[PDB]
Amino acid sequence: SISVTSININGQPFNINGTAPSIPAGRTQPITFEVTPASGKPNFSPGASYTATIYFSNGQGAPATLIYQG
Amino acid sequence: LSGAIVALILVIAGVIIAIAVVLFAFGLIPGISNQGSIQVLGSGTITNSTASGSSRTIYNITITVKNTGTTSISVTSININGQPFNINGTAPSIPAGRTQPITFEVTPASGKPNFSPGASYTATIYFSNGQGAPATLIYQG
Amino acid sequence: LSGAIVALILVIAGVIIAIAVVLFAFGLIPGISNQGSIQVLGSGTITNSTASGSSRTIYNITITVKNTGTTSISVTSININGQPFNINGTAPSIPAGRTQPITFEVTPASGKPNFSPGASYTATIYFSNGQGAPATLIYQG
Amino acid sequence: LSGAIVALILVIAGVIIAIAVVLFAFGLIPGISNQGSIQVLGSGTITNSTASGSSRTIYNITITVKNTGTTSISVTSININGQPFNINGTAPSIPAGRTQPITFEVTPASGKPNFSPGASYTATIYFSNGQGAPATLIYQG
Amino acid sequence: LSGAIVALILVIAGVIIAIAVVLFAFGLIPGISNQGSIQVLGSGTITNSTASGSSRTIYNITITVKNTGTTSISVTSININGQPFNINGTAPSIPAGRTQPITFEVTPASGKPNFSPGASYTATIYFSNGQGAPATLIYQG
Amino acid sequence: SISVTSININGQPFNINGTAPSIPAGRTQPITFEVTPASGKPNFSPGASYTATIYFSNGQGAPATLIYQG
Amino acid sequence: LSGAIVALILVIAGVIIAIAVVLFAFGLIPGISNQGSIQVLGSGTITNSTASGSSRTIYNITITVKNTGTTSISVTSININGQPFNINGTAPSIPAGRTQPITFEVTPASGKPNFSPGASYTATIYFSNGQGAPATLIYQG
Ligand SMILES: *[C@@H]1O[C@H](CO)[C@@H](O[C@@H]2O[C@H](CO[C@H]3O[C@H](CO)[C@@H](O)[C@H](O)[C@@H]3O)[C@@H](O)[C@H](O)[C@H]2NC(C)=O)[C@H](O)[C@H]1NC(C)=O
Ligand SMILES: *[C@@H]1O[C@H](CO)[C@@H](O[C@@H]2O[C@H](CO[C@H]3O[C@H](CO)[C@@H](O)[C@H](O)[C@@H]3O)[C@@H](O)[C@H](O)[C@H]2NC(C)=O)[C@H](O)[C@H]1NC(C)=O
Ligand SMILES: *[C@@H]1O[C@H](CO)[C@@H](O[C@@H]2O[C@H](CO[C@H]3O[C@H](CO)[C@@H](O)[C@H](O)[C@@H]3O)[C@@H](O)[C@H](O)[C@H]2NC(C)=O)[C@H](O)[C@H]1NC(C)=O
Ligand SMILES: *[C@@H]1O[C@H](CO)[C@@H](O[C@@H]2O[C@H](CO[C@H]3O[C@H](CO)[C@@H](O)[C@H](O)[C@@H]3O)[C@@H](O)[C@H](O)[C@H]2NC(C)=O)[C@H](O)[C@H]1NC(C)=O
Ligand SMILES: *[C@@H]1O[C@H](CO)[C@@H](O[C@@H]2O[C@H](CO[C@H]3O[C@H](CO)[C@@H](O)[C@H](O)[C@@H]3O)[C@@H](O)[C@H](O)[C@H]2NC(C)=O)[C@H](O)[C@H]1NC(C)=O
Ligand SMILES: *[C@@H]1O[C@H](CO)[C@@H](O[C@@H]2O[C@H](CO[C@H]3O[C@H](CO)[C@@H](O)[C@H](O)[C@@H]3O)[C@@H](O)[C@H](O)[C@H]2NC(C)=O)[C@H](O)[C@H]1NC(C)=O
Ligand SMILES: *[C@@H]1O[C@H](CO)[C@@H](O[C@@H]2O[C@H](CO[C@H]3O[C@H](CO)[C@@H](O)[C@H](O)[C@@H]3O)[C@@H](O)[C@H](O)[C@H]2NC(C)=O)[C@H](O)[C@H]1NC(C)=O
Ligand SMILES: *[C@@H]1O[C@H](CO)[C@@H](O[C@@H]2O[C@H](CO[C@H]3O[C@H](CO)[C@@H](O)[C@H](O)[C@@H]3O)[C@@H](O)[C@H](O)[C@H]2NC(C)=O)[C@H](O)[C@H]1NC(C)=O
Ligand SMILES: *[C@@H]1O[C@H](CO)[C@@H](O[C@@H]2O[C@H](CO[C@H]3O[C@H](CO)[C@@H](O)[C@H](O)[C@@H]3O)[C@@H](O)[C@H](O)[C@H]2NC(C)=O)[C@H](O)[C@H]1NC(C)=O
Ligand SMILES: *[C@@H]1O[C@H](CO)[C@@H](O[C@@H]2O[C@H](CO[C@H]3O[C@H](CO)[C@@H](O)[C@H](O)[C@@H]3O)[C@@H](O)[C@H](O)[C@H]2NC(C)=O)[C@H](O)[C@H]1NC(C)=O
Ligand SMILES: *[C@@H]1O[C@H](CO)[C@@H](O[C@@H]2O[C@H](CO[C@H]3O[C@H](CO)[C@@H](O)[C@H](O)[C@@H]3O)[C@@H](O)[C@H](O)[C@H]2NC(C)=O)[C@H](O)[C@H]1NC(C)=O
Ligand SMILES: *[C@@H]1O[C@H](CO)[C@@H](O[C@@H]2O[C@H](CO[C@H]3O[C@H](CO)[C@@H](O)[C@H](O)[C@@H]3O)[C@@H](O)[C@H](O)[C@H]2NC(C)=O)[C@H](O)[C@H]1NC(C)=O
Ligand SMILES: *[C@@H]1O[C@H](CO)[C@@H](O[C@@H]2O[C@H](CO[C@H]3O[C@H](CO)[C@@H](O)[C@H](O)[C@@H]3O)[C@@H](O)[C@H](O)[C@H]2NC(C)=O)[C@H](O)[C@H]1NC(C)=O
Ligand SMILES: *[C@@H]1O[C@H](CO)[C@@H](O[C@@H]2O[C@H](CO[C@H]3O[C@H](CO)[C@@H](O)[C@H](O)[C@@H]3O)[C@@H](O)[C@H](O)[C@H]2NC(C)=O)[C@H](O)[C@H]1NC(C)=O
Ligand SMILES: *[C@@H]1O[C@H](CO)[C@@H](O[C@@H]2O[C@H](CO[C@H]3O[C@H](CO)[C@@H](O)[C@H](O)[C@@H]3O)[C@@H](O)[C@H](O)[C@H]2NC(C)=O)[C@H](O)[C@H]1NC(C)=O
Ligand SMILES: *[C@@H]1O[C@H](CO)[C@@H](O[C@@H]2O[C@H](CO[C@H]3O[C@H](CO)[C@@H](O)[C@H](O)[C@@H]3O)[C@@H](O)[C@H](O)[C@H]2NC(C)=O)[C@H](O)[C@H]1NC(C)=O
Repeated sequence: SISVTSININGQPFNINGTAPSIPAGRTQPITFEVTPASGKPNFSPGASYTATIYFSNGQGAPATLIYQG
Repeated sequence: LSGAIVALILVIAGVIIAIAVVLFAFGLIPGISNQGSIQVLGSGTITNSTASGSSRTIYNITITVKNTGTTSISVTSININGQPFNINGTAPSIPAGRTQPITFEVTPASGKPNFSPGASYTATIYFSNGQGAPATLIYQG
Repeated sequence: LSGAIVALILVIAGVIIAIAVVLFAFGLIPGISNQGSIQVLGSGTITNSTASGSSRTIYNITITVKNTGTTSISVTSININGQPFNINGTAPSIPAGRTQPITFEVTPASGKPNFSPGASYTATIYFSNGQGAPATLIYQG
Repeated sequence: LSGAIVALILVIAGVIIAIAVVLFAFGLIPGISNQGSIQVLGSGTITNSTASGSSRTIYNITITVKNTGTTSISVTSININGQPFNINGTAPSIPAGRTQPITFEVTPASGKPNFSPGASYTATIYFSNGQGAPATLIYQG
Repeated sequence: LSGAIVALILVIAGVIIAIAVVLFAFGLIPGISNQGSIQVLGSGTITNSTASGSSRTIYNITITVKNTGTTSISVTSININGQPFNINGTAPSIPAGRTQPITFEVTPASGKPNFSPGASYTATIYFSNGQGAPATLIYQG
Repeated sequence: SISVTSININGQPFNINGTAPSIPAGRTQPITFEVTPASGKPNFSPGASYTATIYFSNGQGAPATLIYQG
Repeated sequence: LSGAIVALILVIAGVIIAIAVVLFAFGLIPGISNQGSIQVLGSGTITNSTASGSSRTIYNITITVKNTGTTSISVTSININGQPFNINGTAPSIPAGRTQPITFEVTPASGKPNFSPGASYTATIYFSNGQGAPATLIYQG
């Protein structure tokens, strides 16, 4: 089982609010988690797509695309 | 001994980063769709809207916009006749799935325009989804 | 004497561990390099499945799909017109080497869509491979 | 004895440096995003801005720029028609998340341009995030 | 001594595995790069095949088709006037290098068409290649 | 002289039916051998490309593309 | 004792070889540009050049060619309107940096073509770069 530890979105660092989700071994899931900007504030536009990097307890990170819904 | 142990770490890391980059390339694809959400319907109008003797020329751009996307989208800039214009006050937005006459105030950023009553100007309107749309605007006076 | 016998042990052990890591690198190749994919053929269709004033809107999605791999693979998500959708019920599994029209039901994950009868929407279907395919779906009504 | 003790140190150091390099490769990834922050909207304008009889030709470049990034970004250079230009005074900056008509003074670094009234010049604008953007500029006189 | 012999093994094994991947890349070329296609020549025709008040409407489709590839290829779907149709019975297979009038029967997949005698409909035929061809069909009655 | 010891097609294990084919020293040649799926039931499609990794008596594995004909 | 000295030499040599490989990667770039040294510009002409009812029809291929490379470059082969053709004489060659008319005699490689006065035919001329340039020849004879 491995958990998220940080996310960076559109270049900006974010902190996970509350307990970070843990993903069980061998499993596919939609995870959901809350985040706050670490410093500054973002300028997300409805329907725009942002490159993000999620970092896991492995130290491994994954590039991702997130679409801002509103 | 060291070299083989190092090569093993870098092989496994190579597989992990390569797969993550391939998944990212598949993961981009949904974002591309939204670049086409807006289209501009018919001729719009430009109208001189400033008060008498005011320091700033301010015009009024009315256009029908259609939003085929799943999110609200806003006008971010307009280029008229080759001139960039600044958008005054709050940008207008068009709701998801709707078609509406949209109205906004603009002021010229380069020089001053010399619009002629009943003359037809090609604009390009730019929207918050990162899209440009060609438009025709008729100056009303 | 000692230094030379130890140097020889570490030469021999170096050969052994280096060859073990080289054989491991050859052993990765089958897992990382499976060719072939789910291919999506022609346009699909979206149809309103929602009935009897139900609280959740459900859509049929029908599309022709060709599995060119050697294993059965299933749909896992679809994104349509930028919006994410969940598969309702059990997702369809496409047998190895086979071409089929698949049909599956979907609900919007959040918000709601604004499909127009006869309009064409870009969609991305994601399979159990993590591979996705861009597709065009025409909304039927 | 010595050889085995040395090999042990170099094995453990090998693991540590290899892991640190793998973590660095994952740690680079957020920096790549920022290379796409800017885009240039519509035609800009060039205007001759120098005073009568002055030794230096100085032009005025007005363009709409959109910053989708999370930080302020500034214009660092412009190349017009294939000529490099120097940027005079302070570089302009566009705030995080905003779309603005941006204006700056430039002077030619190679030879002199011979801009023609109403003629259209392809430029490339370069920004402090390390990004180039193609632009069209119309010379106003 | 050990470190250098291990470095040399990993140089040699690196050459071997790199050349193996380069030879694999050359080995992909024939499968990914088959030239030539089904070409659709002139207009086709749609004719009402439905008889005796049958519950399902069936249409003849006749069109001239030229296979410029080296393998026999079959139709798999047609879309006409935006609407999907299923091939009834066994789909026709077009021999390599050959020009033929093919004829096949089709039924609407969902809904029903509104063909007008003498009107021309844009259609897309999809072949076993996954390749499709736009076509014009004239409805005969 | 070096022989095919095992083959994996598109990630799946496969068994050489007959005796193993063997290629003499210094030779370049066509090599042909009969093979069966080791587990399950694959289904190849005409003109589609499948990777095979062929493993030789060196322990060496070579990736190859096979195009299905049948 | 030796293991550390060997590790140091291979660390230092690793830096040298990695930098050398990076420099080699750039050093290819001016080289590969020569792949596009030739431009064929304007319309060319093709003219009957044979005499006295001789057994070979021979033609006049005149084109204007610009060589941007640092070596003299020659016509290796020509294909006219899809058909193979053989240069009768020795190949024409265009010096480095020159723009000039180039003229050469050519014969059909197979069959018997028949050009019509004032009609336009494509030729692709293949140069000693392996580069092919399409050109239009107008027939004169
Ligand atoms: C970040 O994580 C906190 C837990 O790590 C979480 O605390 C919990 O808060 C909920 C209720 O929170 C509501 O009210 C607060 C004001 O008190 C708002 O800031 C917040 O946004 C919510 O509207 C409470 O039921 C629960 O017991 C708390 N848990 C713990 C362990 O303290 C924060 O709420 C969360 N921050 C946000 C903004 O959601
Ligand atoms: C997400 O929701 C937040 C709460 O509604 C909102 O923050 C509030 O924003 C207003 C002013 O910010 C303006 O700019 C943002 C740009 O994203 C607009 O979305 C928003 O409509 C306003 O025009 C501020 O006065 C108020 O104090 C904020 N409240 C909080 C909770 O901080 C965010 O703006 C909104 N979007 C983003 C990208 O975070
Ligand atoms: C920019 O032009 C807009 C288009 O006319 C306008 O907003 C619109 O308002 C009109 C109605 O305007 C009349 O009626 C109001 C009373 O309801 C009076 O205040 C005013 O004097 C008018 O003659 C409406 O029909 C239209 O739909 C609105 N906009 C849209 C969505 O098209 C603005 O007033 C104008 N602004 C300036 C400063 O010129
Ligand atoms: C928008 O309306 C303004 C008045 O509501 C008007 O200002 C007046 O301008 C006139 C003269 O207009 C000419 O000269 C100006 C420069 O002075 C040009 O920009 C303009 O295109 C005309 O060629 C002036 O006599 C008067 O004092 C101004 N004020 C009032 C109360 O009348 C703007 O000129 C007008 N702009 C456009 C484009 O029509
Ligand atoms: C480079 O061009 C700029 C674009 O015009 C300009 O800055 C802009 O200033 C204009 C307003 O200029 C007029 O009004 C001021 C009085 O407010 C007078 O000083 C001047 O004589 C003008 O006719 C403004 O509309 C525009 O938004 C500004 N820039 C932007 C962000 O677009 C500079 O003045 C000019 N510099 C030179 C040396 O040419
Ligand atoms: C989406 O695909 C479903 C199968 O995956 C399909 O279910 C089948 O429904 C048919 C009957 O469907 C008719 O009636 C419904 C209303 O009940 C209409 O919405 C529909 O358009 C048809 O007119 C039934 O015979 C069959 O046994 C069902 N099979 C399964 C596996 O459920 C849905 O009908 C289909 N939805 C639409 C709108 O086509
Ligand atoms: C698919 O069918 C759904 C069931 O009939 C329908 O949802 C119902 O819609 C009405 C009002 O939504 C309106 O807007 C949609 C736009 O798509 C129109 O198609 C529809 O005619 C109405 O004008 C709502 O009152 C009712 O509660 C909904 N019922 C459910 C099951 O949610 C959808 O609207 C329809 N289309 C789409 C795109 O999902
Ligand atoms: C989403 O998938 C569910 C299975 O994963 C499926 O449950 C099955 O439902 C059918 C009958 O469903 C009808 O009635 C319900 C209300 O109870 C409606 O919401 C629904 O739309 C249908 O009209 C039942 O025969 C079957 O046993 C259920 N299977 C299981 C495993 O529970 C849901 O119906 C499906 N949602 C929709 C909207 O189709
Ligand atoms: C920008 O404006 C300057 C004046 O504000 C102008 O300087 C004048 O130039 C004219 C003649 O211009 C021609 O010749 C010059 C070389 O002398 C060329 O660079 C230019 O493109 C024209 O072909 C001269 O008679 C006069 O004395 C100068 N000064 C004034 C006060 O008029 C610049 O030439 C002008 N640059 C451009 C590109 O328009
Ligand atoms: C190599 O090209 C350089 C680029 O032009 C040039 O240095 C530049 O000098 C120009 C200005 O040159 C003009 O003005 C000076 C008077 O100030 C005259 O001496 C001369 O005749 C010119 O027409 C300057 O704009 C530019 O910024 C300088 N260089 C840079 C940093 O771009 C050199 O003169 C030239 N050298 C040779 C031998 O060709
Ligand atoms: C669509 O193509 C069919 C062949 O793929 C063809 O079947 C042949 O039919 C002919 C006789 O057709 C005549 O009679 C039917 C009514 O029975 C009319 O609909 C039709 O227009 C003709 O007047 C028969 O001799 C032949 O053996 C059949 N061959 C096969 C392979 O079935 C259909 O007739 C054709 N439909 C139409 C409307 O032309
Ligand atoms: C769609 O394809 C079927 C074969 O895939 C074909 O079945 C054949 O049918 C013919 C005779 O069909 C006639 O009668 C049926 C009613 O039984 C009508 O629906 C049909 O339109 C024809 O008038 C038969 O000789 C042959 O043996 C069948 N072949 C097989 C393999 O079953 C269907 O007829 C065909 N549908 C239509 C509408 O033509
Ligand atoms: C799978 O491998 C077997 C050995 O590697 C091979 O055995 C050889 O068989 C041939 C003759 O086989 C025929 O008869 C058998 C029944 O006994 C059939 O199953 C088969 O299809 C053939 O028709 C024999 O001459 C030879 O000596 C055998 N070799 C050895 C080493 O014993 C099988 O033939 C092979 N399977 C197939 C289907 O070829
Ligand atoms: C697939 O491989 C089978 C053996 O690996 C082979 O069966 C053996 O067939 C040969 C017949 O000799 C011919 O083999 C093929 C065509 O059959 C040609 O490439 C070749 O030049 C010869 O003409 C037979 O002698 C032998 O006993 C069979 N079995 C063994 C154990 O050797 C199949 O023929 C082959 N099929 C295809 C389509 O390639
Ligand atoms: C086709 O190419 C030949 C070499 O590229 C070229 O040979 C040259 O010939 C000229 C003189 O040729 C005359 O005489 C011959 C008979 O021997 C006739 O066929 C021809 O039409 C001319 O009348 C000679 O000076 C030169 O040295 C030769 N070059 C070489 C490299 O040997 C042929 O002339 C050419 N065909 C034609 C029709 O010109
Ligand atoms: C077609 O090209 C032939 C050679 O490629 C050429 O024959 C050679 O002719 C020249 C004569 O010199 C003249 O060439 C043409 C007109 O004849 C003019 O463009 C050019 O300016 C010269 O006036 C002769 O010296 C030479 O020996 C011939 N052969 C070779 C191998 O060079 C034809 O003249 C030419 N025909 C046409 C109509 O362009």
